[PDB]
Amino acid sequence: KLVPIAPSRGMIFDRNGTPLALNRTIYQLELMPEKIENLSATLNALRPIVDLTDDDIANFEKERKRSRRFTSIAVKTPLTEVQVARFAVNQFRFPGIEVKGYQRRFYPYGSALTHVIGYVSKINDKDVERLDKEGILPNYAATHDIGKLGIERYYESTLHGKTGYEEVEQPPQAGKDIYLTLDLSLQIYIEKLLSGSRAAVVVTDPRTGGILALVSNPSYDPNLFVDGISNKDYQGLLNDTNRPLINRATQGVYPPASTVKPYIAVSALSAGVITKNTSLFDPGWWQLPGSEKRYRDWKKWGHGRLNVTKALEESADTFFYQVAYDMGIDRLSSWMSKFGYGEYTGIDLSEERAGLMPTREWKQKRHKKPWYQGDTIPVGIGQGYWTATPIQMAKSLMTLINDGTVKTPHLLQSTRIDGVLVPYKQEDSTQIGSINSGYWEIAKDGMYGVANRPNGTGRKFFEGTPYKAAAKSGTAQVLRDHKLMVAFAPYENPTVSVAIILENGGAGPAVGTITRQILDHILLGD
Repeated sequence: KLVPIAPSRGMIFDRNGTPLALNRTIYQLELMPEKIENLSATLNALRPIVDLTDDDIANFEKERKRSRRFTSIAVKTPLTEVQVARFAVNQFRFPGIEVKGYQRRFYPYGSALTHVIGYVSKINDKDVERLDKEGILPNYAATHDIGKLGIERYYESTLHGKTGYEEVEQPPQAGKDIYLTLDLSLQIYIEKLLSGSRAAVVVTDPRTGGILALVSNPSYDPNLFVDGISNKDYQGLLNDTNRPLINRATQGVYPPASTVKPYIAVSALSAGVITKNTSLFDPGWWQLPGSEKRYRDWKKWGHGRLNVTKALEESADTFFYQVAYDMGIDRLSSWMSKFGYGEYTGIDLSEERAGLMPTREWKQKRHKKPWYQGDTIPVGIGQGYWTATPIQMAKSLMTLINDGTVKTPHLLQSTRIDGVLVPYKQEDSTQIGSINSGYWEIAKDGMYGVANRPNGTGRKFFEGTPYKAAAKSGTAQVLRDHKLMVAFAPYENPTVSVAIILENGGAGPAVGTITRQILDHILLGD
């Protein structure tokens, strides 16, 4: 005959070389109930040999009715080699009962990497038709599991390798091995700090775009989906009010609020709607000209005299209401698109929403209405129809740090192709405005102020800092208000950028506190 050989799945490692997705061999005891008589007696006989439980027989008896009749049914899963050996010596005693060996994926950190690594799951009747259409079902002839989430799904083609055939040999080519940019230790640390909180955190290296940590809380056990997830437990996750199936980092859609002020600053400067010198007096409110409609600042009696730099430090709203009015939605929108708002970040994950960067054209298409001046003003403080993902908020900061030199956030560090490591190569080569505009530095300076200067909104969190951190807080609403912060350190030569958001305030610890702990942990070597 000419039956097929399963190719072993490529491994996934972090920066260090720590295995994150392994191929383990799983043994189980099987039998075709047709070839067995006194089944109940035979099951009783196996109790002492492989430690067969009443739960093992229950799952068996029930799974035999659901399963097509006259077929080998798992008697006990899994078996330890101890239990396998204990049976092997009694093979003679039990004919029509044998030990089958299967290659299964194993995630040895589970909850820690659920959303980033994802999982492989049992190929069901829908997945077989999917693979037929594409015309590579032949290559999955022997493969029981497929990637359905995160890296496992995104990098399936790479991880799967070439199927083998044997006339009874053409050996199979193993899947190529994946080295990620992710730091396993940092990921666990962040998750520790985030315990109790429904939150998202992206840590990136602004020089590469490589993601050092990507955390959505709460998580789930990726293992369940490997062992063909139980419909009962699946609906248990779908009904959890903390929706842990959502990748908040990439699918969490939030008003970016405070955090957009630096990117609007650069945009207003670059359009000449303001300059370093441009000044304005804030009584604590701003009037839409001609109307009586007053938009308030967070400070009731205002920040007084404001330029960009003071307005960033103190997160003044009045300043940016004015900027938004003068810019107008058309080119305020166009500028924020250049920073990636409304757009897919290009991250190597399939689970991603694009949020909304509002537009005239969008409001006519969507709501069949024109754009009112009152719609432009809240966009000024990132609270309009404006929604963004943490990964988008992470990508725009990296673009600011790199002076409009856009870097694609990504988890792939390198692939082992024929024993050699070929590294990730960024396709994107986009440049925003001019590299030496100086406007970038004005914005970054303002963020230096938020952290370090005595009028900064988050000076309290960055006291006693050997390094100089630049940061920018935000507060969004919908139940409580979401708490945002983006930050980057060493200020002189940034080596780490952070995006963090705690849904509805989080679980107590301040986002600024957690950003400090994370920045210390990385730069001080804990």
